[PDB]
Amino acid sequence: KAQPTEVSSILEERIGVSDEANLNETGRVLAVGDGIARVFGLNNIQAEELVEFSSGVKGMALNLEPGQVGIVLFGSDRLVKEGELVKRTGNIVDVPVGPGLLGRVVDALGNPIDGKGPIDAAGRSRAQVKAPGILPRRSVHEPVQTGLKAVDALVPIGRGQRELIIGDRQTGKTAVALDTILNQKRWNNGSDESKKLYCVYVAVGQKRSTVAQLVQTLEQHDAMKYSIIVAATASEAAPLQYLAPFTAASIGEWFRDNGKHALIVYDDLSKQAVAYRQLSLLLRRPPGREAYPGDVFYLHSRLLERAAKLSEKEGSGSLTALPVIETQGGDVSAYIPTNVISITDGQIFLEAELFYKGIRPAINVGLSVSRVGSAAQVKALKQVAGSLKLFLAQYREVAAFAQFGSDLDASTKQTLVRGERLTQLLKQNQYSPLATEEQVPLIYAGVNGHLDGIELSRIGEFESSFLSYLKSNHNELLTEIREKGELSKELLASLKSATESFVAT
Amino acid sequence: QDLYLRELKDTKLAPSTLQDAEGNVKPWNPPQKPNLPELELQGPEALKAYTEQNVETAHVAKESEEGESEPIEEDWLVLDDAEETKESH
Amino acid sequence: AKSAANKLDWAKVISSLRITGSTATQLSSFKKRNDEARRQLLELQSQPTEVDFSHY
Amino acid sequence: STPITGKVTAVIGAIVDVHFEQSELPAILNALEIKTPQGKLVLEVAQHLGENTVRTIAMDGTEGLVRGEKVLDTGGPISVPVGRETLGRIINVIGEPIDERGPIKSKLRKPIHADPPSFAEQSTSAEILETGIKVVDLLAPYARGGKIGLFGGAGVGKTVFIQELINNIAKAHGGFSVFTGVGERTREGNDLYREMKETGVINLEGESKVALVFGQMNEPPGARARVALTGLTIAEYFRDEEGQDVLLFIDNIFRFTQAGSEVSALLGRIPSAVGYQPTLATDMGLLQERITTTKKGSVTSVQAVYVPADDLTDPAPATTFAHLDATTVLSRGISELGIYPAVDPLDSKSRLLDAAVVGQEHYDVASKVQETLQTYKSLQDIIAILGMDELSEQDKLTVERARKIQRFLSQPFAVAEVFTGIPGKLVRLKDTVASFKAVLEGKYDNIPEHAFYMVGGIEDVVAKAEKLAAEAN
Amino acid sequence: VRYEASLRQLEQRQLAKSVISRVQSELGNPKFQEKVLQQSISEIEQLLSK
Ligand SMILES: Nc1ncnc2c1ncn2[C@@H]1O[C@H](COP(=O)(O)OP(=O)(O)OP(=O)(O)O)[C@@H](O)[C@H]1O
Repeated sequence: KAQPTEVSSILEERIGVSDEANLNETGRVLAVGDGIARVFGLNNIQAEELVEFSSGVKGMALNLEPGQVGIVLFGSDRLVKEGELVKRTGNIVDVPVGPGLLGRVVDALGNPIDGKGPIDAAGRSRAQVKAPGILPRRSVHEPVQTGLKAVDALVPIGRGQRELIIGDRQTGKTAVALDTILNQKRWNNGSDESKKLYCVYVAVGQKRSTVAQLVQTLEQHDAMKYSIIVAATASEAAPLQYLAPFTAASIGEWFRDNGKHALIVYDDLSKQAVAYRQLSLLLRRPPGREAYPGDVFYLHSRLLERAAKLSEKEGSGSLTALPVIETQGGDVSAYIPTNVISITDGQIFLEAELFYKGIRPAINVGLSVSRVGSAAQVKALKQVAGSLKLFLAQYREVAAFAQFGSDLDASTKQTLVRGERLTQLLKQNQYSPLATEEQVPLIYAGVNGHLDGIELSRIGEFESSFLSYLKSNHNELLTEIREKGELSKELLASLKSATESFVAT
Repeated sequence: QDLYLRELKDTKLAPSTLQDAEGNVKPWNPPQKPNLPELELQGPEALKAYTEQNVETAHVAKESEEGESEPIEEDWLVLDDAEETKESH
Repeated sequence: AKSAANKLDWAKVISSLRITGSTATQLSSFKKRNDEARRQLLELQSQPTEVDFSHY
Repeated sequence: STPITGKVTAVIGAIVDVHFEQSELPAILNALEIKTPQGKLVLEVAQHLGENTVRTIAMDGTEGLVRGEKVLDTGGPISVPVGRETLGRIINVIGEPIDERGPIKSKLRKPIHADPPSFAEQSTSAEILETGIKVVDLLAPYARGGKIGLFGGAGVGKTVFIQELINNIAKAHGGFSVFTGVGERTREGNDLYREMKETGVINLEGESKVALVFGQMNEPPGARARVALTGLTIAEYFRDEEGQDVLLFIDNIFRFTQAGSEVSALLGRIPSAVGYQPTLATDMGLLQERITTTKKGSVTSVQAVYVPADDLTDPAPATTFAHLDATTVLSRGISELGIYPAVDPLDSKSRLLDAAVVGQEHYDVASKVQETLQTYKSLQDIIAILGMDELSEQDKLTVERARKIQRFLSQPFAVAEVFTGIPGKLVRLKDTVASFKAVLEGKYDNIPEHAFYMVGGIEDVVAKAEKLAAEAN
Repeated sequence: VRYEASLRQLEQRQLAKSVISRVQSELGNPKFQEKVLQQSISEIEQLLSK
């Protein structure tokens, strides 16, 4: 209505700034080609200072020289014209942080693209913040319940444990962190903030239609009330795609330094490396391996180091990071991923053939591992999955061994049958997260060989059948697993009886 | 600031004949009144279904019954077939 | 309180081992589990069935 | 009114440098004219080198040029004519008609470097573009406003396939087609244009249903890195003015990638990986995100992809595959079996082959079809080796079913009516779902395999069954 | 509520083409002449602040 004209006219009153508009920055643009611009003047400019051109496009002054300063653009060069007037902000590049960012969808600069008006920001924060030192940290001791079966079973995640999701094109990578965010609805509907866990998804270099459908889907399952989307789509400039994950990392630091717990998801760092080498080659800087500048390790390094678990002295904040790396044909020896593997605290490899067999999630257990996840696994899951990874590696040993058609003893054929049941067990449809109380009895049935008499095709209906069985009947045991997160011997035997009851069908 | 003031007064006033005083809209040749408050006042119910979805159909549940209250000619056949199944048991 | 009924049901399953070929008694347990699972998801799915006059 | 006269200072191949007078500098990406004796020569401001002097790239041949000539600036970017006048005209990248049917008397002209639509303007759920072809609408369904990677070399009726697509969109949705030959062989472009006249999608007097833009191979890379944007802007007009679903057909995206890499090479930029341009992701994203589904309508883009030296870790197909929502493979082996179209059922895949997208029924039908044909293809070894002896009644049923589908995938073409005489059928989606479902249930196992070759639908199944029964009697 | 937000956005885009109408109203004025004195007194106010 006219209330937008009211708000815009109050902003016209601010437009008061003209009465104190004596900028000590303005200088002419010498040249501006190939995503860069040399500007004369600006003799009190700062290093990595945000400036704004006369055509409204902002920029970061990245390299300072006696004579000129090279400023990168934050958009197309079609708007910037030679010889114009370049006002400096007066600031190193900062972004809005605050709670009102939840639900909104912004650019790399916090300017919202959802069309939902301005941003209720609680402050501005620099992009290239130092990562915290070794002393205000703590080893992770709190779980991140992703809701997926084999993820929460085999590779548990601590609050702040930097875990890589690596895979290939169209291999179910995005759906993993997506359903993790959807699992976080359990406690974001709750009330304890230390149980709560806030979600920031960083879509860079991707299709705007894809991001729109993702935001749509997060509104359908109502994850949006705790979600923050950072869009750096492929139409936009390479420095925006370079810059945006640092900004979202600053947002995660805003949540972490408030004592709260937060989750950031990078998707993908691969295109960020493409944008960064696009920058560096347009900086005329020499490349190294696979035409990348040698600091690209330092790039994703200095990005991902700003994510850990704060100690109690800092208020016990945490920030967990989920990077995504698209590789080329299952290669794990390209220069870009081998850098990331040297940074993150573990790997979640998605084999293309397993999803080609429709096994979704397509987890290669033999490659995927976490380093310190076992310290923060759910204690019941830590009780019930000790033999599980051993048995699955055992079944993997006889997986390639059984292809020759040779008959075997009852031990290895037993492991073959039970590992087939466990393999067909851990499939899980999209948008179907599972609580820990739900994940425990499937593991307890899978360990104790009860699935062996069941048909291999019958396992999928058996899962939902036994779950609805327990939710109908042994709902008290579900509450016990919820409250304790730890199975006593009495809970163990009651669980055994409750299983073997429905195992009789 | 006569820049500011005259720009903002034209900014308020030239739509003020569109919103404050209902004088339609001098520059627009199509009218503004028979679009949103008249034609598309039924807009979301031209975007949804009228008279079943938006009237919402407070509908009585179709009453299903028990097995027609006949427990003779079927229970004794159940007992005879249960003799048969126990001869199979 | 239905857990005692289903405990009695599995007691009747391990005693229905004595009568193999129950045509519809196990199907009766199937139907009661079916609509019990239906009603529990129906009541958990149910909101306070109203339009929020204050906010919404 | 204000002639911004520039002076030529440096001509290096396709690279032109112009010194202007003071405070007259055009922005980047603007058309510049030079009145040659042979017509006009077009330039495109790409690099402000300072000193009132900019660097453009050519749009045609740069022979015989004297440095210091008058350079005329157009101010804006390349205006290209849009509208009903553009249908059935052969247009260069400049915007000029080259079919020699006189000037295009279009009312509007649009700049080619428009921005992509905003994130707020994105339609938040991709429905299925109903094409009309059974196999496409069955196996790899197209997003309304999506990206389609067509594979396969020539000689497989790929042009016949895409003309059948043109007619099926014209009959079904009424939206139009814009074809764009980037680096198209000029002889083959001529044969294409002559065929499109002959198959009736171009009517020289009546309503041609399609607009053509042919950036030929003999044009400098500055042309061929903009022919795609020309066809893009033309399609964007018919979307955003007429509110339609308009189909942009592009060949080749890989020659476009070559053009962009050569443009970045001639501008003295350091080359990146594989010899491609360093701006490769951005040069792609400026093409892709201007192709979307608005609330006004959509532009659905089908574009051929040459796989370079049969490699998929090559960054140009690895970049293109980061945008293609659906693939379509014109194999030789399907055309080898006399099947029109030549679609491989197994490889042509979509990211929208999902039960929450096409409904559960269409998903389950396509699931059973892919499973049946996969088992059939696995059996095709021992079918030729051992015969139907090893087939159980589980197996020879499915073998017969997959034969019936494999004949039943074949569809008559409205463009192969001067070729085969059999008229094509705009086969609807809901007919196709139920037809393949009734084949998947086995309700026509009595019907012979031959009664399925080049048929429209299940009504045509029953009709051809009765006709072949009468001809056998 | 969906149509309410839709109507707000349609109101906003019709006021955007009304902003075009306001600019065309502002273009033909001797505010072009008078506003020079605006800048005059203004720059007096800014430079007399220091
Ligand atoms: N558990 C699942 N249930 C249903 N579908 C799944 C599941 N896991 C993966 N998929 C399918 O995998 C496809 C790819 O999803 P996703 O985008 O996560 O893969 P990706 O490798 O991240 O692709 P990209 O990197 O291009 O985003 C989707 O079409 C989705 O339907």
